[PDB]
Amino acid sequence: GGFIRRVTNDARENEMDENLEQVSGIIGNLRHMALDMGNEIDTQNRQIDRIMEKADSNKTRIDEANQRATKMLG
Amino acid sequence: SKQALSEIETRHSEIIKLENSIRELHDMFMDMAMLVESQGEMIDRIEYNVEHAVDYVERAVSDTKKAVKYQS
Amino acid sequence: MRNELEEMQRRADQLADESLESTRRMLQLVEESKDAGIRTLVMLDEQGEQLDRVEEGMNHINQDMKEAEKNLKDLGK
Amino acid sequence: SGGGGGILEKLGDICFSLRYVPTAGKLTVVILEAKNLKKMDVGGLSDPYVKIHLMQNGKRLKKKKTTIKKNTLNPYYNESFSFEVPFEQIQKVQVVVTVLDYDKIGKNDAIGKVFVGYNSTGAELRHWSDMLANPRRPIAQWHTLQVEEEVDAMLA
Amino acid sequence: NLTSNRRLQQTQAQVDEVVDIMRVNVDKVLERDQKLSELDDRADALQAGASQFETSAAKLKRKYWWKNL
Repeated sequence: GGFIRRVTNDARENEMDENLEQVSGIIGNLRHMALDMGNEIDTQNRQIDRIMEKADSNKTRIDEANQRATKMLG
Repeated sequence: SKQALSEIETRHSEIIKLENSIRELHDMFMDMAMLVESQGEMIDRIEYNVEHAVDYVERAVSDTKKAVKYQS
Repeated sequence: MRNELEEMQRRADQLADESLESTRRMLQLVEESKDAGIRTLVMLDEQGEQLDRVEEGMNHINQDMKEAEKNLKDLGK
Repeated sequence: SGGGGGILEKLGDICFSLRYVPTAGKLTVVILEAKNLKKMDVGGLSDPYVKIHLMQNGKRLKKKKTTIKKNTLNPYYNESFSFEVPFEQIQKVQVVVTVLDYDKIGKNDAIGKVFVGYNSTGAELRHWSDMLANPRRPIAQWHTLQVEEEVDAMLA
Repeated sequence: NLTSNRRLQQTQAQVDEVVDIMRVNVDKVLERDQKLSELDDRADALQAGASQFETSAAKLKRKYWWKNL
């Protein structure tokens, strides 16, 4: 509805203007969706470091515990 | 000045370019959707190995608490 | 003569009809892209639902290991 | 089910219950027991588990999974999954059920699969029709597993 | 004045802007892949260490039974 320089009064031109307007609004929604998706995924990726550091710390603590228990065996 | 055939033929040329700009974005979404879904299949292995480790820890700590109790 | 008008009108008509075909295809392609986008975003959040359970298991390992650590340190007498 | 090629290769039989409420739009799927599964590894014992994916006109949406039941070809689950589907939109969807073995190496192959929803015949069609018709149905039905590309060919 | 095509040019700019963000986002899927790959090895090591720890605890229970007898 006013998205292009209309060169004719045809129904074909009228459909073209509405179809382009609908495409443009979906792209504008996708722009904001991509920004939300990037914000959530970056936060989630750095959550993996938080989980991994805790996982290696507990695995190393279990190695210490296994070594400590094994050293009381004789 | 302004001429109708030149405007429509040029406009059609930019519209087919706009479709191919969207086509690259579409190709990226389909590959990204496959990859994040495929990574989600891998996370099931990580989850089960961790949950099975929780069963071993829950048993091991319980038995360790039983073991220490015999020291008077 | 011919190339004063008559050729131009049919050239414009063909360009306009293939333009309808591109715009209709493009509108469906962008909607298809949103449908894939929404699935991807919901899948990303529900992978976060899975991830808090992984940290919940680590927190449970930490809780019982923290009790175990005292017993292991007092044990070796 | 057992009119496919999976009877010849002895893939196994799985029992489950489907129930819907058309007025409130809520859908519940319960996976019960399975019996006589095919063993994938040669010398080990299989650890079977099920992944269940919701689809719209053959287009994938989201999925959920059972707990793993180790060292058996007759697993007992009794596990419940609940969803929401509008009444005008239950007449646009399919549910796909895939059973797999648990080996830690990766690149896991499916034991077999089955689906319920439109584009089906016999037992699969009946269970979906029964689910839609009857609010809070407690009844369950057995389905024999089928090979992947037979399911693809049937669905198409 | 006669209607002009800035809105069509804006529509191209909107797709051009989101594609640049998506190129950064896919490299962050590769960032996720590397981190998950490392996590997988840690998960086996945690599971393997947990089995050893339980078996060691069972030995320790038998040892401390003998110690206090």
